[PDB]
Amino acid sequence: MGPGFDFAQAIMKKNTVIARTEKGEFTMLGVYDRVAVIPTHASVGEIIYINDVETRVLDACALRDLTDTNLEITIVKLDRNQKFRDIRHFLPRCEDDYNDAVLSVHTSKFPNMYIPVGQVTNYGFLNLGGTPTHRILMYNFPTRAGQCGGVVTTTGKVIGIHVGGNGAQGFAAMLLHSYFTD
Ligand SMILES: CCn1cnc2ccccc21
Repeated sequence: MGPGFDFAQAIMKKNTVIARTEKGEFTMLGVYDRVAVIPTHASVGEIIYINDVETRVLDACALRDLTDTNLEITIVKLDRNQKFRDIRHFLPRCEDDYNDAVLSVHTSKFPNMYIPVGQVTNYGFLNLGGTPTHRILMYNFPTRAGQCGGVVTTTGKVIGIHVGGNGAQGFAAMLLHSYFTD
């Protein structure tokens, strides 16, 4: 509907796949080469379904900060025959607050979904499902089951992936450029 939705659509149309694990279907952001991200609660194993195709997982790393606190991001390298467009130049270098973000989801349940979530706070610590978690972004939108893995964007920046909610607020794990240095 406007330039925020334009950037979000451009990311969804080229840099997402539908990932399926034993814990559900997730929006999955491809970052570069065969490297993608998903929430750690997806419990990625040795095999994952990508757009309903059986795909070997070459590597999976559940990230934690240097305090050994959960970040809720898992970086997955996929045994796929095709590379993602490299979007690492759209990743923030530092922790930050943002204005006027969009949360975008693409699954069997929620195809072509875009949500203007407004202001995003650097919330920091969250007890996420009983797990102490750091680097959490917060937005005041009542997000629902099915939106985990959704991409959080502003114009020109890919800032996080949706990992949970409390019925009134939604929470995303930050994406930082330093997670994807090769
Ligand atoms: C409570 C707002 N909300 C959140 N996720 C949705 C999906 C469909 C319709 C409404 C939705």
